[PDB]
Amino acid sequence: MFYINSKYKIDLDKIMTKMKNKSVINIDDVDDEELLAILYTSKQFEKILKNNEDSKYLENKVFCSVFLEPSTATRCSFDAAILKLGSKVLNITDGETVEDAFKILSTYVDGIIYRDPSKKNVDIAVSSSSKPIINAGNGTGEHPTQSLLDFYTIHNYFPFILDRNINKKLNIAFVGDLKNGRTVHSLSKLLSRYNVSFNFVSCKSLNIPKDIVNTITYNLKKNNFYSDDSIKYFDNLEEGLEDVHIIYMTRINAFILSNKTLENTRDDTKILHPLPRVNEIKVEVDSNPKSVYFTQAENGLYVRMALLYLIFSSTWSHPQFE
Amino acid sequence: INSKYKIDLDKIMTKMKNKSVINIDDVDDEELLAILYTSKQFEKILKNNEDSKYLENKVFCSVFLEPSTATRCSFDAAILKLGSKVLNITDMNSTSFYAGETVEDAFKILSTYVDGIIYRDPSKKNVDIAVSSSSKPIINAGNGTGEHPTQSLLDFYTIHNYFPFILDRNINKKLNIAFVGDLKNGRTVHSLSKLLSRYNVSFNFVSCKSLNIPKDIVNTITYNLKKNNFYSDDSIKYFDNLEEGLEDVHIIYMTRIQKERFTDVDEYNQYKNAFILSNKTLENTRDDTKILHPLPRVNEIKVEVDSNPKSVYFTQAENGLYVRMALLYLIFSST
Amino acid sequence: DLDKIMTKMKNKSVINIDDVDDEELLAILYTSKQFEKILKNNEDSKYLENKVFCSVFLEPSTATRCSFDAAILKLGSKVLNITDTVEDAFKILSTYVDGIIYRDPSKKNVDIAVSSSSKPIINAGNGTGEHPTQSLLDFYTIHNYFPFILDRNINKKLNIAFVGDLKNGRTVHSLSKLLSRYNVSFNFVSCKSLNIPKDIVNTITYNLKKNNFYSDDSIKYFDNLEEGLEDVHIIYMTRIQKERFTDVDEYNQYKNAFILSNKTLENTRDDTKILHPLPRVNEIKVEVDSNPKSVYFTQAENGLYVRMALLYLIFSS
Repeated sequence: MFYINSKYKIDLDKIMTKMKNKSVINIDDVDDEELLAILYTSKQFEKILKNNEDSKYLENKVFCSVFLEPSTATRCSFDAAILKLGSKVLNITDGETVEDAFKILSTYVDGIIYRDPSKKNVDIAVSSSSKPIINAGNGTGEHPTQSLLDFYTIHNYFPFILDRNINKKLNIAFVGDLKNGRTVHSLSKLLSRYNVSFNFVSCKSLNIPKDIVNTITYNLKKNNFYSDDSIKYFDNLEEGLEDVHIIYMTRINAFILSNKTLENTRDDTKILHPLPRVNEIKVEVDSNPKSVYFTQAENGLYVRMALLYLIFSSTWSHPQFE
Repeated sequence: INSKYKIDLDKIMTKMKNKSVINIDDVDDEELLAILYTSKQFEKILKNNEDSKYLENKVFCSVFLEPSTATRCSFDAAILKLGSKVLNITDMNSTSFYAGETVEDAFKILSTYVDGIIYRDPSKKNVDIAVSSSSKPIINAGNGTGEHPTQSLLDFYTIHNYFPFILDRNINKKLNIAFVGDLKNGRTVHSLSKLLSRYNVSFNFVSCKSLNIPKDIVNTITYNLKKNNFYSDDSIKYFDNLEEGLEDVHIIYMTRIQKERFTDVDEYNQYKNAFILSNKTLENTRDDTKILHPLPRVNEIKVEVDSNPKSVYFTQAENGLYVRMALLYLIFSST
Repeated sequence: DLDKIMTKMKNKSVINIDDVDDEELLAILYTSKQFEKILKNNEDSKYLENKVFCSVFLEPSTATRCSFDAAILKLGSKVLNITDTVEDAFKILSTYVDGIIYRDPSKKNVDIAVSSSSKPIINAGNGTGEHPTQSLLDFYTIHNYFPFILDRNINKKLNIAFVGDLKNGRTVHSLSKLLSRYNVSFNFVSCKSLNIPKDIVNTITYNLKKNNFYSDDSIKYFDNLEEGLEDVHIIYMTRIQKERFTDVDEYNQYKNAFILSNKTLENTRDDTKILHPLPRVNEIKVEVDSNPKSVYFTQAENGLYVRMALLYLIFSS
């Protein structure tokens, strides 16, 4: 019965007026209050589904899911969140200019989920749609709903990320393709709002982009959590995994995670991966209790249900007992 | 009542139950008024955020054997907003989906699982085959270069919103329309022409030589104008260009020039830049003229014309939701 | 007793016809008929509301995929659809949904899915030739016209002819297995090197022995329909599968042999019923659709009733 709303002021009626028909393109489109609301509402959706209670808290809405690259987990997670909420979805998986398409699609539906391998088209579609857009994609750019469900996963094991206490600091290692990884970019930016330290593990051409480091550095400094130990760079997993609460692995033989290479990590460390994987994580880590990547994917349902509930409701009633 | 015209909705719904809508001539005058009446009611409902769920727990199969945004997404949305359910086919080859099995077999089977089928196929002929073996009603969402009757109905709803007198068949109140672009392959032009020719309407047909309206559509138009005493030698005029063609028309109907039907890009290129609509080329048009385009569009209409209060093509697209909800409700309700 | 059988069936995967025992078959056929009754009289059919399924189809099987989707929707549930490592794929996919309908031409991928899925899978066709819901609707179609296959009455024997490509005909193998559970005798009609496999005859002989229904008349082999079709309650025809012959010449001197006509039906029983799992390549001439012995489209119809029946039994509560 004690959720984060017994811990922080979460006026869920005010915040939902502010989120009514909000578009979510980038993780900076979600503020402190909006993040609190999503995390609280994600927890309610988790409790409702896990007790097999009625989840149809958004009946009679119609979304269009546009996915112009293969997805699976993310596409099927959104489709599933929509159906569980009692709403319907029509689907595209591939002349017409982007703006015409979103002008027409937005006359037929209440909201659009959009994935495009192009980084720019989502801005175009946001300016021609008469309806709110959720970024599911936008190649190499951002993945805001990934960030939120990663955060929710992290908050579940490490409640103190929310406390903003100078003395309770979360250390996270990102590993793999940091350059192209829109999951790293989104989550970096989000974490850097909190008392967090970052180890970036990769090989030279895949290093974290300069301007992500500038955003992390900016945001850390804004809350007085910036020091010369905030952002360390690493060649290998030996150095890179030491004293991290979180290991976050990414797609792309130089950074393969094994039960051997987890021996010298913290006891309380938790392994994330947005998925899919190839060789980055060996089977045998699935059976290590520090593997939580499958709970993470699961959380994607509660968090995308929450977001959809917060953006498009009170137009049933509420998983806001508020 | 449309203001002056009673529809007995009871009678006409009985007459529409399980009707297939393949060609615009499958729909008569009384049925058209029923469709226009019901369309305005679903419009009023969706615009006042009222309950639209008046055809619940029906199951449609939408079968699209060629690309579509507007048409396939309006139908899906009409189905969902009405409270029914839809399974989708989007194999972008007619020959994938059949793969060896005859059309009559494929529809005899598919028809046993669902209450109605929405059918689009680049082939003209297959829809007739589907219709003769389907055990459930079929709505044609487009049969190649043939026809596109739900485009007709939503066009005419649009035109009637702005020029209510097409319905009067008054000798003194004539609608003039310009059709511009691919008239030979415009399944959209073929359906709306035929339909419009039942009323007091004159036709400007603007195109290049090898895209001119088919001969046999000029026969249907002629016969239908004569039938009602609205035919003269000025009814149907053919035009090189937009100067001559757009003179004194209430409706400018632009079509997409089909790239996807042209063995030579320079054959396509010379013709896709032939009929481009700008605000300049709208300066010498009637104040009350309205622009329609079934969309999508490429070069045909310059972005500047969106901001013109003569442009209604976005309203036309929207109207298709209300008309497809209307057609589905009238054909598929029960008891 | 419905509720004993259900509890045993709740959260059951169905991959192989052998996964369904006699009492499960009884429940499936009793429920399929319940749904047929309901849909035929336009009564409310929404007896499995608010459940979410994923359909993964990794080959063209458009009827089957469409039947399952229609079953899910008519029941009052919702479905999301996938169209073209596997154990990762299914761990994830199965947290999002209540159930999966999987079809894969791979032998190897369906066993893997079942072991990584936290949710029941229903096989909709695979690489091992198993297609249990085809077998169950085939069996329901027979039971419509010959209620007695269930009775295991020594006095009431069903007789079935299987015809065409019995070698590659995976639906035949599956349905044989299921039919040999009962008092049934088998005419296998083909040319030699497209004969019913050795080791299917063997599972049939085993089952008929198990239930005291085997004799020297249990299994006959035939050259031609004249003889093949003599005193049989059921004619099950099959696609001669071009598909499975490298070189189209070997296929052509094998595709023309067994064509069902009204002429070749004159000298069958009055009650005989003609099934085909379809598509068909007019090895059944169109004239036979109008013969009241053709039931292949009612067979396709029954798939709705059987796939609804199954989903209901595996996923209620």
